[PDB]
Amino acid sequence: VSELAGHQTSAESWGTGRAVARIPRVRGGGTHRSGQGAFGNMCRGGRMFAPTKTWRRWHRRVNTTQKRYAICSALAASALPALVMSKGHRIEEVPELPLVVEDKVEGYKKTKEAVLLLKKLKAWNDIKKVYASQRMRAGKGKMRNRRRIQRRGPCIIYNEDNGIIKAFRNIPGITLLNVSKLNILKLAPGGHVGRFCIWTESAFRKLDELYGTWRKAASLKSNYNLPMHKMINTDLSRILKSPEIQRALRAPRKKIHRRVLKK
Amino acid sequence: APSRNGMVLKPHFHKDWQRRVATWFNQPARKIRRRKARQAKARRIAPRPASGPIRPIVRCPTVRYHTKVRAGRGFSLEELRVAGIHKKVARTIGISVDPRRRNKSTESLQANVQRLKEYRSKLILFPRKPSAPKKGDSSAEELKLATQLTGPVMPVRN
Amino acid sequence: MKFNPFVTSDRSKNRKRHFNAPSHIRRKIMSSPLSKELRQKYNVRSMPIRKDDEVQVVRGHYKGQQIGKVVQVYRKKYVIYIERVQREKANGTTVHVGIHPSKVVITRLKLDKDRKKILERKAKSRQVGKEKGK
RNA sequence: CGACUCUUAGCGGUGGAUCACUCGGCUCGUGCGUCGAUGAAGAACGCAGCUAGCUGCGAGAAUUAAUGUGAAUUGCAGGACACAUUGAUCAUCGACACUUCGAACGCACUUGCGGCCCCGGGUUCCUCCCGGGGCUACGCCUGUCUGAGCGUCGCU
RNA sequence: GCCCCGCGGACGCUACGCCGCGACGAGUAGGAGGGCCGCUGCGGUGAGCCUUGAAGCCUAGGGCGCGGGCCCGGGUGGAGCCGCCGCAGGUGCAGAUCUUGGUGGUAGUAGCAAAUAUUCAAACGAGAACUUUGAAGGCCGAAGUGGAGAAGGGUUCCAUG
RNA sequence: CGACCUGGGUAUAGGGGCGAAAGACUAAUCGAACCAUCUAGUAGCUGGUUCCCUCCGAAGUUUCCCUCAGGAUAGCUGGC
RNA sequence: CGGCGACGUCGGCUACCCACCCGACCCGUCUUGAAACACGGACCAAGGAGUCUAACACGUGCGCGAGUCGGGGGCUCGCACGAAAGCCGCCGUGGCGCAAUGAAGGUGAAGGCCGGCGCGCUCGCCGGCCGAGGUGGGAUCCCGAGGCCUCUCCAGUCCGCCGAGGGCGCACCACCGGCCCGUCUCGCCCGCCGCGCCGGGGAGGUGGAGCACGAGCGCACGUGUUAGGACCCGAAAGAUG
RNA sequence: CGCGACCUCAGAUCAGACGUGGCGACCCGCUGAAUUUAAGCAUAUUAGUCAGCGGAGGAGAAGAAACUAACCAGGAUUCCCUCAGUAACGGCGAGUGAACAGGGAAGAGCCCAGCGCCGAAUCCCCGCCCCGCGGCGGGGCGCGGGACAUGUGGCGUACGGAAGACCCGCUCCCCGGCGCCGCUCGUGGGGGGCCCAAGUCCUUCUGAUCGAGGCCCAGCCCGUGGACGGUGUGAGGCCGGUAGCGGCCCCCGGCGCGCCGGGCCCGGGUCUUCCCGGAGUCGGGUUGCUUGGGAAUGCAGCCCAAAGCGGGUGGUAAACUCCAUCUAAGGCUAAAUACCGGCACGAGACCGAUAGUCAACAAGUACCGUAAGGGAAAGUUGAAAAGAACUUUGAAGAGAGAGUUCAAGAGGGCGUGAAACCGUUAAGAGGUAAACGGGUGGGGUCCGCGCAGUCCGCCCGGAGGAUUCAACCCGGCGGCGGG
Ligand SMILES: [Mg+2]
Ligand SMILES: [Mg+2]
Ligand SMILES: [Mg+2]
Ligand SMILES: [Mg+2]
Ligand SMILES: [Mg+2]
Ligand SMILES: [Mg+2]
Ligand SMILES: [Mg+2]
Ligand SMILES: [Mg+2]
Ligand SMILES: [Mg+2]
Ligand SMILES: [Mg+2]
Ligand SMILES: [Mg+2]
Ligand SMILES: [Mg+2]
Ligand SMILES: [Mg+2]
Ligand SMILES: [Mg+2]
Ligand SMILES: [Mg+2]
Ligand SMILES: [Mg+2]
Ligand SMILES: [Mg+2]
Ligand SMILES: [Mg+2]
Ligand SMILES: [Mg+2]
Ligand SMILES: [Mg+2]
Ligand SMILES: [Mg+2]
Ligand SMILES: [Mg+2]
Ligand SMILES: [Mg+2]
Ligand SMILES: [Mg+2]
Ligand SMILES: [Mg+2]
Ligand SMILES: [Mg+2]
Ligand SMILES: [Mg+2]
Ligand SMILES: [Mg+2]
Ligand SMILES: [Mg+2]
Ligand SMILES: [Mg+2]
Ligand SMILES: [Mg+2]
Ligand SMILES: [Mg+2]
Ligand SMILES: [Mg+2]
Ligand SMILES: [Mg+2]
Ligand SMILES: [Mg+2]
Ligand SMILES: [Mg+2]
Ligand SMILES: [Mg+2]
Ligand SMILES: [Mg+2]
Ligand SMILES: [Mg+2]
Ligand SMILES: [Mg+2]
Ligand SMILES: [Mg+2]
Ligand SMILES: [Mg+2]
Ligand SMILES: [Mg+2]
Ligand SMILES: [Mg+2]
Ligand SMILES: [Mg+2]
Ligand SMILES: [Mg+2]
Ligand SMILES: [Mg+2]
Ligand SMILES: [Mg+2]
Ligand SMILES: [Mg+2]
Ligand SMILES: [Mg+2]
Ligand SMILES: [Mg+2]
Ligand SMILES: [Mg+2]
Ligand SMILES: [Mg+2]
Ligand SMILES: [Mg+2]
Ligand SMILES: [Mg+2]
Ligand SMILES: [Mg+2]
Ligand SMILES: [Mg+2]
Ligand SMILES: [Mg+2]
Ligand SMILES: [Mg+2]
Ligand SMILES: [Mg+2]
Ligand SMILES: [Mg+2]
Ligand SMILES: [Mg+2]
Ligand SMILES: [Mg+2]
Ligand SMILES: [Mg+2]
Repeated sequence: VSELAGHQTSAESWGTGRAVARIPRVRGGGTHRSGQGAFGNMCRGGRMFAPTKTWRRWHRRVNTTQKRYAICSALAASALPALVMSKGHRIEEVPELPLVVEDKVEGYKKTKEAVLLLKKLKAWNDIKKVYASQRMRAGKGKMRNRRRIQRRGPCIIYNEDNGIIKAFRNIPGITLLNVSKLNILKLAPGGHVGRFCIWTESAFRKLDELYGTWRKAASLKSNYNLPMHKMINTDLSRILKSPEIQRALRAPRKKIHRRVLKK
Repeated sequence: APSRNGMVLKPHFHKDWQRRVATWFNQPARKIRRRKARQAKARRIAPRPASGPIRPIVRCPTVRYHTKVRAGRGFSLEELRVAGIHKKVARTIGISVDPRRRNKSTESLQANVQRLKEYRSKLILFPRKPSAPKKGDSSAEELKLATQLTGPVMPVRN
Repeated sequence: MKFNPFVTSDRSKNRKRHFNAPSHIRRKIMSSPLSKELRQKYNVRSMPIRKDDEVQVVRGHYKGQQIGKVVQVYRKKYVIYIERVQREKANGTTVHVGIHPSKVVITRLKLDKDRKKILERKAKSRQVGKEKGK
């Protein structure tokens, strides 16, 4: 709020012999404002309690290793099929969910051939879901320039732009990403992992040099290697029905012993 | 009042600080502004090397940092003399004289003269009248090797 | 998506400029689409309305095929009055009902030197755009 | 059975909460970064066919010219406007114009009182009156003219 | 003799879930936990809802929840709104001789009591205790309730409606 | 008929004026005017301090303090 | 097992009104004590009070780890989002941590065993290995005498369970030794380019926020203190014009 | 007993110019409190801050060492990170508190006086005509005036400089327009104007539709345009716009060479001979303010008052002696940095009419005060005025009909229309003021479309129909297994 809001008044606190509360009252005598309470957070026309400042520490810094961690996690979750489905992305006729294409599509120029490519690649049901998801916001965002809201669609992760952004950029929901500069705010839109992604062959080959395998480090990040697992086999059912654990267990107690009635 | 156990602190907040609070919301805007100023300056001096003159090698002046070396303000008049060039044509060429630096060591003197001679061998000099090359260079190098150098002219390493 | 940083997308700014726009800008606002035969004879999709051109209504209560001549362009109220687009108030007299130029369609142009010139400019610009996007 | 009082419900008042809206703010960012004796900021008083405020303007007064634009403005009226023997409106604005105060400038703040030089009328050069026009503030700089000094000197 | 005339055999285990057993339950100041309690906005998600009627408001209607609260029906209204996962607050009122706005009882009450005084008739007019005209009775009683000015006011002056 | 009353014009301005002196008067304000700002001045003092369940649950005592309507400290409490 | 069920009755404790019995003083507040002859409150709507920044502290979560952190700067199409994001590494400067102690000149954290020899003098000479000492507790783990069986016996084949005792002992606690710096007391050696008013060392006590095979750094959240208007409202005053 | 010359002054409505005042967000020079904190309070703190006064600019100030340092040294100013809440100051209490080095942003250096040489080489003003005008100069001419030796210009400034020889190199500058470039870089360089894709297709909803279905071939159409706003609701395709090294037309700019127009003329190394600096200032004493600056950090007043192998600094006062470092007392200077004023824009996890600016509106307005100054309240008919003709009662306000509209249960302070409070209707009740908690009972309003009351798995019997059940054969696909 403005730093002068509620304070350009010259009000005085009117003593205590008069039978009114000791709030500062507007000094004067010719208008409605005269003798009304001022300066207070409870007064009409005063200043708010603890007026908000601009030096509010709006920004937050995150460790680079954790941002890279979040990127790798969102990429893995994009690879997993149940998690992309669970974001609700309508992937049922897509073959081979890590979806990689040629570089003629990086050389594309028109929205017609981009839409045709998505129809041939069976992402058009996700685009149609975005179209069906378009509607108005609820509340003050409409007055504050956010009228229309809609779902998120797939990402296209390219290596070179030879017109691919402009070939896209008009289909709603489609986010272009440029694999070298990867954004967690667009790979995990709500803080939830699992967004549908379509890769180019050049970007999909560059990934293994951008983040490295485990046998070698990354060649474009200098000091970065992938984080290690705390659990190499995350299959509880397999580990518990494995015969070694079963041999080491004891017998289960499946007889429920309810309370007896004391005769 | 002190609660139980803690530091004795002395916050310097007794002096009406929140009129002279300075915020940094214009930091990305001024980074953009400096970037485009550098771009404009480079394409203004398009063949000249985009960052300034060559700087000398300079020993940092304290027992904490006197093992390291860094770029200095400018070359001195003695080592310009041993390099054999005049202290005005040096600044027209791009050498950054600094007259107030002395030399108390022939080793640093010879290092900077060798650096200066290396730059002078590396320098491509355009003629004044392009139809009339008086003493500048040959049109062969003038055509093929007229490229702008980005970053500092030959950098200072330890 | 808009990309030009000097043109705004602020709803309040756009509404304010639309509502207190001056009169020639108001004319440019109150442009209207041409019929298909007119577009074919020319090559122009829309046109700023004029005092004495025939027109027909495609939306609202007075929708129909009656080719009425425009009789008034009330740019102050962003509306037009046509010949037979009328209603009879309580007195028995008749008043013109004003409707929107984006809700009419022009069927015959009041043609003169300036309107031939601006139809030529619009058609020429669409032709240069087509030959560029050949 | 009334009346009166109390409660609840329907309807109707009083009142303007709530919700929805927003040509307004606030905050951040960007580019420019320009007032005045050639009269500024501010003030006053006027100006529209009907007009008090707000807005615009200055006795050319809700504006002239010019240039773009191209048929309206509009609450009512009016008569214009061939759109080529030249154009309504709006925008731009580079031409012209710009009352009285105000640093405010003849003196003074009363619409008080002057002075000098020209022009026209009464004259029928001779200046008396009337009207008009141009000057008439302070400080300061360079140059000019007119001077002052038992200031320092030269020729008698 | 590796089952079988048969080919078959309830529910469960959001593991942050489900089930069992035992003991216990006061509470200011204060502390802590949970909240599928509530408010406003943001990122996501509901191929969510809505002019075949959204928000808001009213309700002798039907219910749920220990509760905070919530859902449904009916009416009114006439354009937007909510559920879930996260995020962020100018986020929950009975008090402050609180602030602003509104409305009561008091109450058709106190009051409309300083300076002697009015009355009859007519006119105009829809309408007369109060206007105008006439008649009467009175008062100010020239240090005036008279006739003119200065300050101050600014059109109050005068006709008509 | 007088140290008389009174209009207008002038002069004196806030720790200042002016006072036949009462701390009177100085624009309904005077034992220090009014107006704005410093300023949301400070307050160990008064008042208020807004949703629900669940669990635990006090102290008014020790020592020091220009301390006795306050704090620090130790106890008593809760949480991890 | 019985009875009764459409234009009259059945159910609806929850909801409206009323009746009766029992119980029941008006809330908020300060207070040892409030229904108080204590103060505030006629009524209703809306607004209305622990916030934000900085700095510490501890707890918790996350990443990396003897390191950690780009926060300032720079490099990347033309800047919807994007004022975001990504990257730098001869951008790690720097901060904090990795070493303490002393007022300061300054100094500055490993022992035991085995052999020989002086004088194996409370101790040097060399050599050899081992590697932060010892005691008492100590979660966990290891060995384990002996047991427990099968239609049944004779000679062993396999693993399973209980197990007295024993062993290595995490973290941590208690103690005892040791090592570093300051400072005392006592005493004798050694070194040299400078033989000095030089330098170094030993034993025994004491002062230290020390060491004794690191735990920190960054980010986030909570709670508590503090300085800021600082939970909200409130002086009598003081100052400048 | 004059006439000149100079000096020092004066006057002028003399010829031509210049200053004043405003704004003040940032900047510079002064002046400069007290609230507050110290749990009192006086030094300290607040604070060199508010208030006050002066002066500017698009920035300003500062700035090319009388510097840092003590190193193997760095090298103008400004700003950022760090140094660092540290050295230090401080009733050593509360509190206060920098610098250097290092890493970056930016980067640029220069000019006098003096000392000296050159016949004052210099500068201003006025006429003549020539070449120009459009922020007004070029040169020529004048036996034209003045400034100026009480010192103008050229060389030249601490990094040294000047003059003679000797050698070497002949090497090439600035300003004004013509013409067309470069077509003038983020692609136009800037300003202005005018334009540029695709549904109002078919059927339906509605008061109106921008709603809802459909539109052969993968399909309504465009998409480098699916931002936004308007339009009787929610619109990529109705309109304006949006995207695009998209188009066209005017005006202005920095720009390369062929000229012409004018000036402008020698640089570097070797030796020799010379020349070299800012005074009531530094510094000292004292006093006051200031600083972290502590036996003086800075500034100022008064007194004393320099030197020339000197002077200053070398964070403890002083003497002696080494060394380091700079050269004061003259001047200019971009960039990086600041910006709550202004002009013009863009955005927002912000507020939504008691909020947000005091001000969404005829708001610094109405109104108050002698004045300084104080200072509000106040948004919403409807899609469109279609804003209710006409009849009738009343003097009228006000009604009753009629009419518009989707709606007047929208009628010019008119969206929604809460609560307090009131009127009326209905129902119930009423001498311990009302109201309340438990427990029943009675009445009433609504609900159960309450009112013959289940459902469904197995098999038994009856009467119907109809494929076909099992089993094989063929084809396909899954699951499991394969040395
Ligand atoms: Mg406010
Ligand atoms: Mg809402
Ligand atoms: Mg009502
Ligand atoms: Mg004109
Ligand atoms: Mg007078
Ligand atoms: Mg004389
Ligand atoms: Mg309890
Ligand atoms: Mg409803
Ligand atoms: Mg609040
Ligand atoms: Mg309340
Ligand atoms: Mg309360
Ligand atoms: Mg009465
Ligand atoms: Mg009475
Ligand atoms: Mg009488
Ligand atoms: Mg009189
Ligand atoms: Mg006073
Ligand atoms: Mg007395
Ligand atoms: Mg008085
Ligand atoms: Mg008194
Ligand atoms: Mg109390
Ligand atoms: Mg008390
Ligand atoms: Mg008591
Ligand atoms: Mg009580
Ligand atoms: Mg009592
Ligand atoms: Mg009390
Ligand atoms: Mg009371
Ligand atoms: Mg009250
Ligand atoms: Mg409230
Ligand atoms: Mg970044
Ligand atoms: Mg480090
Ligand atoms: Mg380092
Ligand atoms: Mg042990
Ligand atoms: Mg020990
Ligand atoms: Mg604490
Ligand atoms: Mg307060
Ligand atoms: Mg606080
Ligand atoms: Mg106060
Ligand atoms: Mg005082
Ligand atoms: Mg003159
Ligand atoms: Mg105090
Ligand atoms: Mg106190
Ligand atoms: Mg005191
Ligand atoms: Mg000031
Ligand atoms: Mg000025
Ligand atoms: Mg300057
Ligand atoms: Mg300067
Ligand atoms: Mg530190
Ligand atoms: Mg200070
Ligand atoms: Mg740089
Ligand atoms: Mg000279
Ligand atoms: Mg110098
Ligand atoms: Mg279009
Ligand atoms: Mg719309
Ligand atoms: Mg649209
Ligand atoms: Mg465009
Ligand atoms: Mg010393
Ligand atoms: Mg409202
Ligand atoms: Mg307001
Ligand atoms: Mg207000
Ligand atoms: Mg205002
Ligand atoms: Mg309605
Ligand atoms: Mg309505
Ligand atoms: Mg209404
Ligand atoms: Mg009622």
